[PDB]
Amino acid sequence: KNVLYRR
Amino acid sequence: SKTFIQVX
Repeated sequence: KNVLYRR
Repeated sequence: SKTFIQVX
């Protein structure tokens, strides 16, 4: 939810 | 609190 990933 | 985890 608040954990967003960046490739 | 948003965390932006970098994957590769």
